[PDB]
Amino acid sequence: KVDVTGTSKGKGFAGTVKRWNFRTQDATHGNSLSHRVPGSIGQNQTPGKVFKGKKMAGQMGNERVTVQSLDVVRVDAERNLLLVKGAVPGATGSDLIVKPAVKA
Amino acid sequence: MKVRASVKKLCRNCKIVKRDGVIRVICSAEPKHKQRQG
Amino acid sequence: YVKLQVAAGMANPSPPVGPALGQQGVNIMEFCKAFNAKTDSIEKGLPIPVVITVYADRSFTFVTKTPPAAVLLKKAAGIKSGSGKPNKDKVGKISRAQLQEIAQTKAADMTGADIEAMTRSIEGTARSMGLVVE
Amino acid sequence: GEQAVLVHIYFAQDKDMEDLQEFESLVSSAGVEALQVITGSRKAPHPKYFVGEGKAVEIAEAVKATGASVVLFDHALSPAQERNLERLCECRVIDRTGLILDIFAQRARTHEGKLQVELAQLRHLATRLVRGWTHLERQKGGIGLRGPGETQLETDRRLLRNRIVQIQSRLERVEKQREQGRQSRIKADVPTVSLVGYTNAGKSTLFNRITEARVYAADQLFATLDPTLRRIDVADVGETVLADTVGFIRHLPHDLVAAFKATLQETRQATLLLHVIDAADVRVQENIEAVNTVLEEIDAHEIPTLLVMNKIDMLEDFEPRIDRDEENKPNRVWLSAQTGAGIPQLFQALTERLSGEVAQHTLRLPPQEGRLRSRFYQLQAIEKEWMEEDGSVSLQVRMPIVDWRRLCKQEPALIDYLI
Amino acid sequence: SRVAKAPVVVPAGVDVKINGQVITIKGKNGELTRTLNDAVEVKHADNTLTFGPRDGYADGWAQAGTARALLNSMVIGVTEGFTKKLQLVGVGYRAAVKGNVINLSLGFSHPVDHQLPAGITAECPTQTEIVLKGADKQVIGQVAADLRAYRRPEPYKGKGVRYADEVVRTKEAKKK
Amino acid sequence: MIQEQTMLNVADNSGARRVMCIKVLGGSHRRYAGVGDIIKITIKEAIPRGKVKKGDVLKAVVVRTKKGVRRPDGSVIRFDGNACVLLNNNSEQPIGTRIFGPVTRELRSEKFMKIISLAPEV
RNA sequence: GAUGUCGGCUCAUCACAUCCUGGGGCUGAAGUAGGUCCCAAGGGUAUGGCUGUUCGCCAUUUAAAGUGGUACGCGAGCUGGGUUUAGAACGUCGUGAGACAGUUCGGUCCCUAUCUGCCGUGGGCGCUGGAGAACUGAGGGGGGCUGCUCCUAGUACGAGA
RNA sequence: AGCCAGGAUGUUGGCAAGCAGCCAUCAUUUAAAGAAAGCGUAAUAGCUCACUGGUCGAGUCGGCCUGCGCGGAAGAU
Ligand SMILES: Nc1nc2c(ncn2[C@@H]2O[C@H](COP(=O)(O)OP(=O)(O)NP(=O)(O)O)[C@@H](O)[C@H]2O)c(=O)[nH]1
Ligand SMILES: [Mg+2]
Ligand SMILES: [Mg+2]
Ligand SMILES: [Zn+2]
Repeated sequence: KVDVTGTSKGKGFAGTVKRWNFRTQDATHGNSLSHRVPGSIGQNQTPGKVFKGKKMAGQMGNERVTVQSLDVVRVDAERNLLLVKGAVPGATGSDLIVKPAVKA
Repeated sequence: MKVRASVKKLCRNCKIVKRDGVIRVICSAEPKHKQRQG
Repeated sequence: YVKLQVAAGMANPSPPVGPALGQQGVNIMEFCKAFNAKTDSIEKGLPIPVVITVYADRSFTFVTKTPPAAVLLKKAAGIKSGSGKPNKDKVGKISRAQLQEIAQTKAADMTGADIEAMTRSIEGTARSMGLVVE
Repeated sequence: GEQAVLVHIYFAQDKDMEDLQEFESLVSSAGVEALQVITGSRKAPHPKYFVGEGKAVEIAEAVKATGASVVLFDHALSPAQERNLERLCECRVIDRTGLILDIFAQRARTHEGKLQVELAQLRHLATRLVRGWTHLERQKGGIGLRGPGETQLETDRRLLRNRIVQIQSRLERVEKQREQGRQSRIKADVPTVSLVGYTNAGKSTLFNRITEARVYAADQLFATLDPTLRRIDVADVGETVLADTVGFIRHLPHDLVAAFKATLQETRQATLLLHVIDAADVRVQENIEAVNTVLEEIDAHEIPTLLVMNKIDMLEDFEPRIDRDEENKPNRVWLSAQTGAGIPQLFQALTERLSGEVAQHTLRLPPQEGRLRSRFYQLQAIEKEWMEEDGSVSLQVRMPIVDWRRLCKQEPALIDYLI
Repeated sequence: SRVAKAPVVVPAGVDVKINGQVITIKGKNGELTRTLNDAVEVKHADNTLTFGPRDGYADGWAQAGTARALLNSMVIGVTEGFTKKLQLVGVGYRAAVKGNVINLSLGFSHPVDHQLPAGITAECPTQTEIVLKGADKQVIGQVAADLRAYRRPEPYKGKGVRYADEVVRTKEAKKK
Repeated sequence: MIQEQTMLNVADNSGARRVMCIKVLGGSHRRYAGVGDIIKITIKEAIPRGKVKKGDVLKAVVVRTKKGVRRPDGSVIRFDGNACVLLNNNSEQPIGTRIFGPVTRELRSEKFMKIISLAPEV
């Protein structure tokens, strides 16, 4: 088993529905301009602030991601190849760092 | 055991012992008589 | 080990007697032959419980015991029951002659320095049943 | 415990009639002093007052003349009818169900009884939320304006429902407690018999006589609240649990019956019901009907039952006996409480009632049977005891099959007489 | 207090060294060491030991008594070993010694194995018995307690590991 | 891929013609029942004088779906309709005797052997 | 010289008097299954019918469907079913105008974000001659749920079940 | 406080044996024993407490009045 680290595909500025799996509000039944909006973002004046680390819209992807415990299917010395089960982070032609599995 | 603010000897085999800043009753006959203050 | 009262003279009555002491493992056909011959001289109907020191291989041997005292009181009283609480209702007070006749049952196997001290012992049950002396 | 005018109506057309003597008994048990007892006759209830306008004016005049404090109807009447009677006569009005709830409130001494009675009162009062007289008046407003957001009637309904749910939750806690107390016996092969019936049936004193344990009994209606369980001896199965129970009355309130779900768990799960009946009561058939009706209401009519006619001493020149069905199973028994007649026959019928064994074994061994004494006398008993020749001892025994099996497993079972 | 006053008659053939607070005792069975509390003065004045408090310590007497008991156990252990008995009550419960390792069968789906400490030895005269021998009373007690921890005696049938001296209270099961 | 409110045909002779899934059994918030998954159903159409009747609530097993099953080599078997086989609530054995139409090897488990035995194909 | 009300949606956050999962004492704990108390807040913690509903009843689930705080969290985030306008009608009251903590049908929800906060992303300078890389890691965030089946084993326990 | 020894006679008191409950609740030989403290026994047997002495050589027992401490003591950025 190996762990593969790479830079995931970059999605750019991502809304809360895509970035955090927020549930969209009603598409009909009176909804005014509030279909994919994040909804409420806090309480009323007792905290009086937005808390740090809150799930909102922003940059998604294009970040270091590791995938752990992927099976090694084939190790080919002559052609300098390693076949690993499953998808690994990043686009085709991007740098990957492959380590032995730490958990195994 | 039973945790109650009032701990007493429930029979003649009970013994009061203070262990970790906590008063306890240990009984060598009836395990129901195990008590701690709390 | 269990013990129960035994009828001395009766053989094969259904309610009271069977596991009295023969079920402990004593050969009753010999025990209630020798002891029945002994109690033939004893008055009619005195259940007398002896101490048991026996084996479990068809062999036995019994020690002597004096007959009871509580059973004998109710002869002259004319009543064969008991009161719920003595000292309030009585079954008829009996005489000192009868009390000493009952006492003489326990006189042959007592090691006391003075035999008169047994008077209090015998009259304890007299007071605990309602046979107050005059 | 105040002055009252009593009201009764002869609704002979339908089965919604009630007994005036029983009503007076309930009133006196409550402790109320009756200054007058008014009677009427109608076909169906008047919607406005529950009585005619003329009869309502008569009860108002009676209250005015006698200076009475309350008016006790012998009937269920609606909140609007109560309101209209209150408007005619300033004195307060108590329904039959209100009187019963008040009696139970006075009688309740235990935590469980208090909980059940307050639940019943809370439901009965939640029915009577019709007048919202308050000093805050109607809260005017509009769109986007401050305010409570809801009506006071709805708010009060919310509050009553919430507190009713709270009483209920503590009641299922009490049910869990009583269920643990029950489950102590069910893991054992316990026989459990619950004696139940109409009030003043003598069933509490029957319990007292059978169990030799003191429990309250008198000529007071609804004397007993909550059950009492006691160990009793029966020839066949040995140890059994006799349970006393709170009595019934014609037309128990449904809210009260629902409240007593925790208390009635003994009758729900009883292995036998002893339906104790006052033979001297001229309304004996009505008592049977009412008791069966409440049993159906609590859904406990499928349990085995056995009727027990008490108070035969009030019947002239009668001796106790047992009436038996076509299947030769005792379905009815007669007896008396004080004289003790019929008690041994009740015990014999109880022996016959529950059992699954009639075979009797005969045992004998060499001198290795003190353990047999202990085990037999441990499970049940020695049925027929005697000795025979050569020191052998011939027992005859009859104990349940479960006792047979456990004895066989425990012992070497070399006696080859007991299975 | 009184135990502290009572002195420890140190027998022959055992070597005592009072290295300040550190106290070492050698004997036929082995060497045992202790580091007494700071509020104890341990002294030689004969073929014996003497215990007392150091001035300026409230505990003083308390410590003194504890040191006396510990050193008495030390000398007893080095002279003659401390022994402990354990017994296995069970349908198929068993013990075996493979050399500083005690294999136990106690109804578990796996076999238990207890590796003994350094100075403790084990024997099994019978499959249902374990004999512990050692120098330190505390260590042999702790090892016996660990052996009991796997299956301490349950009340209904007395099933498991019990000290041979213990009275195990047995309660009847639910009625009928 | 079977949800609540979805209509299923019946692939057995228990009597029901169409049933509706009202709970997907398994875990909490579970979404879909695939082939070989137990569902809770209500009968919406039934032949008269059958074992079951209209309005009955009982259990069923999905034996065919339009979404299909995936095989380990990556193939898909899709069907023209969704069909199930009725089961008893407390025993999970099929109510009927005959099974109509094909099934898959996803029912190759110790509990659905009786369905596989009387299925006409696979 | 205005601090928008009930319920719903979106998004949540803490407390622990714990609903589930973990650890344990007692048990009227034989076993399975429970009860009660103590420790424990890491994670998890229903879908529908009816009703404006919160609740509640019911159906079917789940390991569980916790209890409370947060302007009874959350309308410069949505809605507008309910309450609390103007139209109209029924019952009731009043001579009437009208009224009702009765019911019924209908009935406008604005704001382009300066500051705090928060999610992302840059410019400047600094880090002591400049520049290119590769790091250590002080510190911070994420994540931490659980069911069912089989073996041990029809064994331990149990009269059996 | 530690360390050895005895708890028996009527009698299984009576209405189940001291030990379900109820009434007598008194003797006894005697250094001593409550018609019996719970356990336990179907219940006896058994268990042993109260009950009394031996050996053990400096303090020990438990009520009162008070100083200061301990537990009783769980909330929401
Ligand atoms: N003449 C006579 N009176 C009896 C008889 N049995 C009971 N009684 C009397 O009737 C009343 C019975 O009351 P009780 O024992 O409480 O019976 P209950 O039905 O359990 N009371 P409740 O159900 O109301 O709690 C008492 O007055 C008792 O004296 C009987 O056989 N004959
Ligand atoms: Mg839109
Ligand atoms: Mg009663
Ligand atoms: Zn105790």
